[PDB]
Amino acid sequence: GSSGSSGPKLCRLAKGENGYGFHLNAIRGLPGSFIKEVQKGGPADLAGLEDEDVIIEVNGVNVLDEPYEKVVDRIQSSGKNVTLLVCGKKSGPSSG
Repeated sequence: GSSGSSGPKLCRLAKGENGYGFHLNAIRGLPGSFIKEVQKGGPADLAGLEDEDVIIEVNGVNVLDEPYEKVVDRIQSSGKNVTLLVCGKKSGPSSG
């Protein structure tokens, strides 16, 4: 019948203090960057970002192959607000 399911999530960050609470970490082996050191209550968390989320794009652009210096610069230049497409890990195995 009708096809078309949802995948990733669209979150809009808002620069508040000392920049974005969350940070980036270059992982040797996988492309793009990853979210790490995301404080609870900041712009990232509020938007729904975790320390396992990855940055697929930024401002309507696939920055997967792009290095960590390129992706970061894009988020830094953006200014206060910046968009990022996250898709992948969500949370580890939990009981309750």
